[PDB]
Amino acid sequence: AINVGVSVSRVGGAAQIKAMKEVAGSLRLDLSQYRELEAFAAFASDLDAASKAQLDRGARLVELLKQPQYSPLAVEEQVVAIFLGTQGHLDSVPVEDVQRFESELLEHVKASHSDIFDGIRETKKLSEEAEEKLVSVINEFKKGFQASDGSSVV
Amino acid sequence: DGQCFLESDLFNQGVRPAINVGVSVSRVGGAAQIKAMKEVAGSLRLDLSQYRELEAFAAFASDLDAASKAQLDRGARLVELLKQPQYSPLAVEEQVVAIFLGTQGHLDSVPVEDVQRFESELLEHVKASHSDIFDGIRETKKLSEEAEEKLVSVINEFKKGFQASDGALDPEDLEKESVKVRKPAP
Amino acid sequence: DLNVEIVAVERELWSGPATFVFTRTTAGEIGILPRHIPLVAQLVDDAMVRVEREGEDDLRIAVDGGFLSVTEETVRILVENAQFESEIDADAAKEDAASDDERTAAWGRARLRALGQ
Amino acid sequence: AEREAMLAKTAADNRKSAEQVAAAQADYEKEMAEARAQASALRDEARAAGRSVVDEK
Amino acid sequence: LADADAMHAKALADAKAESEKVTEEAKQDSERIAAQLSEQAGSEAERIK
Amino acid sequence: TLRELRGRIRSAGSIKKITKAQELIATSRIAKAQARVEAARPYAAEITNMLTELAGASALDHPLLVERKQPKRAGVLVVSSDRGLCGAYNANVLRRAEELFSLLRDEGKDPVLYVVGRKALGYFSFRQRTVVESWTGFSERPTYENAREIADTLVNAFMAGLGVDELHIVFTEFRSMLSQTAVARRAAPMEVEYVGEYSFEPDPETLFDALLPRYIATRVYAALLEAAASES
Amino acid sequence: PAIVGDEHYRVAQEVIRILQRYKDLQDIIAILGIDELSEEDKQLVNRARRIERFLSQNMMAAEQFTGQPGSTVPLKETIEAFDKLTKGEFDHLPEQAFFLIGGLDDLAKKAESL
Amino acid sequence: PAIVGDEHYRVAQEVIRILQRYKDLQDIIAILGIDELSEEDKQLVNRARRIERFLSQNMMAAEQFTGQPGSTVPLKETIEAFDKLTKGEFDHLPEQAFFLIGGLDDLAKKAESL
Repeated sequence: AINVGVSVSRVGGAAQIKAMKEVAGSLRLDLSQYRELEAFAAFASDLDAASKAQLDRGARLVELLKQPQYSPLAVEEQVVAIFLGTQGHLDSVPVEDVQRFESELLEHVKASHSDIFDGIRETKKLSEEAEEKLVSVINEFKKGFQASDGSSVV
Repeated sequence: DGQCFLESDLFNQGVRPAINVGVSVSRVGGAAQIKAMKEVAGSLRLDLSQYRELEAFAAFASDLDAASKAQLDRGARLVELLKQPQYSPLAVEEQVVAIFLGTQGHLDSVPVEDVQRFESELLEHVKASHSDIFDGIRETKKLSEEAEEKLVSVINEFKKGFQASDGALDPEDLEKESVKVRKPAP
Repeated sequence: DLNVEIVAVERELWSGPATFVFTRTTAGEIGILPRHIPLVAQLVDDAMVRVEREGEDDLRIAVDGGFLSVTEETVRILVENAQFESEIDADAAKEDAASDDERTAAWGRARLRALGQ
Repeated sequence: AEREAMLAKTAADNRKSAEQVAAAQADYEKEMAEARAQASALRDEARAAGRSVVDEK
Repeated sequence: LADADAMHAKALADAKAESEKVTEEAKQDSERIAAQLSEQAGSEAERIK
Repeated sequence: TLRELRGRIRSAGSIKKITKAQELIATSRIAKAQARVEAARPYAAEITNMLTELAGASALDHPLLVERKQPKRAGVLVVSSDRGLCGAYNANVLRRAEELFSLLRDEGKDPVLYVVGRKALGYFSFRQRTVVESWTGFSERPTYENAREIADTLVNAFMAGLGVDELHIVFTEFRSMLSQTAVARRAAPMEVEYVGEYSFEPDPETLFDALLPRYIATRVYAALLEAAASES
Repeated sequence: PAIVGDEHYRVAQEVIRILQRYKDLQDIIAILGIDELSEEDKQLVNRARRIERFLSQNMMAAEQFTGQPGSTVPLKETIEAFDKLTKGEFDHLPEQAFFLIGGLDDLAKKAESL
Repeated sequence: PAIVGDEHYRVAQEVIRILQRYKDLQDIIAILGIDELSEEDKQLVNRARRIERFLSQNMMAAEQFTGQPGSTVPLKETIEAFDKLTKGEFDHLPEQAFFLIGGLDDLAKKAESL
């Protein structure tokens, strides 16, 4: 239950690996703009598209931040979790399927493509080769996924 | 063992005695009543506390369900029935018959404005013509099924004999729509 | 050349240059050319307008009961509802033409006339 | 009568061509999405069976 | 019309191939899940013993 | 005690979010409604030009241009919102409607009342006068297919002379974003205004008699669009 | 969910989510009225007001408070009934039917009494 | 006006007013976009964007990173610069010409660079 709208750290970025600064640097802003927009959810048809996309993003980030107890994620898995939301690859998944999509993808990658995680851990940096490999594997996973309403997500 | 919480902002709005029906309770409850009063009044505190919760909710609703409207109108009958002036005590035989009207629904057809007159005029009617209903309830502590059927027959006889209290602009500022004609006036 | 306006009660539906325009009024069928006499007429309930559009083009329009006005400056058609044959709901109009309500069947037959039939 | 039949036949051949293109891609999608559902079900059955092995052991 | 029916036959053959490819891939995926769960089952037995 | 005040602050801090959202939404919907008014205007300007040019050739003897010999019963349309939160909008309309009923009863007529919108229907069901017909569920976005039904009903009630001897509308004119007012005006019988100085198919009398009901339908439509821009 | 099983945990967390969203909306509903809300929010308030009442029960010791005899509801039937309620399968019932009632066989019998 | 010159007080009240209007408008911009404005207030936002930028300065503390020296504008220059800027005499320059700029003769040197 972290109140991300009022919690703070005076150390900030000096405590984060470069691969996490590269991803999380917009996350607080997105959640602040979503917390302002939250009352417009009743009227999303009439909202301008440039912020309708920020509402659909913010609702997916608030799902992406949920986590079950006694399951701590290693740094190399949480950087790929925050990446899905912040790079907008998650935007096509319905909100109710987001945590299942995150947990299924992280199991998939941990099976077929551990070299993404090894590269992140050993270099502390999300290199463009690891990023181009990851987005290829996210699209390849989406084609193998299904939503709780039965729809495709591609 | 229980509270009779008398609230000033119920007292001011004509609910006298001003018992806040949400907070007020007795924890011995219907073990401390005669049998007739337990049969007739047995849920009445819960029904009124529900009515006040519904009335606070539906205060700004434009429309309601049929059961919600029935409860909101029954509640307003019960609150008018429970009002009482100072130094007007009722015997238990008159209290059983008074609460019987509200719980079995005989007050539903009477307009809310006249519930107090209908109550008072029935209680003195029953005391004049049908005083064996009081002698029954007082001597045996029960509404016997034959006394319930007789009482309902006296209520339906009385209801027919009742009588409800059934109730600059300026012509130069007003504007005219017009059709124009491009020819001069005849 | 002609300057033609099609005006619906909700929208200035079409505006542009034309050479010729054909339509069916309550006094009879008519068609007009740039020097036409000034005129005001009512269309029939099942009416269509065909515009011979400048630069070798055409329009076919279904018209719900409009009025047609002419002056040497401009042609204006004032319409309650209209639909282009390039967007006509063709599957429905064959069933709309069979209805018991006079105007609903007439609007069906107008769309069938915009469909060349 | 045969000239008139060639005009009716060109319309019916064109309509049925368009209907067959739409039905062809739809028929592929129905079978493919049903196989996608059966792939998800087969995966989940192995996931739940592996969970039952954990619970029993 | 002959092209559209040939595309209908081809689409049914490609659906047979695509569904066979997907259900085979799920057979490899389902084994990977079962093996990791058995490794977790064995590690729970080691931990509790 | 502090807990009641912390509760009232939590409550008011939510209301401030919801009302600031609907100020911004209404600030967009007045732009959509003004776009629809300015899109509907070109039709009514051309129908007026055509109606005056037909009236120039016509005898001017249509029922809607001639007063009754002894009027008794006048029809009035009031228009109003289907939602709440409008503030003064419904009150300004209904105060003008009553000011008009006290004009009509001061000439010697009695009003018969037609209503658009669920709010005025709620008012004229608390005060005990009848409503002849009413329509609801479009004051937030009127379409001409509704103005048609309103004009047919009013014109069929005038042309029956149960029946009426006159027609009035009560609505609000949007003048500008910072200023608007309820207005009441007589729609029928119409005044004819002579001013200083064609083929017709099949005749000018026939077209004029078939055009006036369509002019009445476009005038009630233009008033409904002004009412919806003003509500927002 | 490791102790009670996931069926219980899902239903318990869904019921709390609904009652929390309802307690947040009460201050709006008390002033602006239920007619103002989103369709999803108004549907949720009609579920919550039923859930609140279905959490009431005729206890045995409350015989002197209610006159009605007491009832015991099995854990499985409790879970199935709140699973149906959160998914709206009782949204067609009147609001007063759920109050004090006990289990689903009693809920049906009181909805038939109305 | 008694402690600082009447001109300084006028220019400070104008800059506060222009930024207070933009601060009120930011909600409309964020929710509905600049295309939902009229032309009279979109001309105010065109100045307010540039005033909000022109408050920024190449401060001496940044010389550790930027390598350029920090500016120190005379008071009598900054009251002229905001007086000219509030009347709109620089609206034809892009926002990038006003970031980190320092004085007014420097704005002239960055505008001819961009």
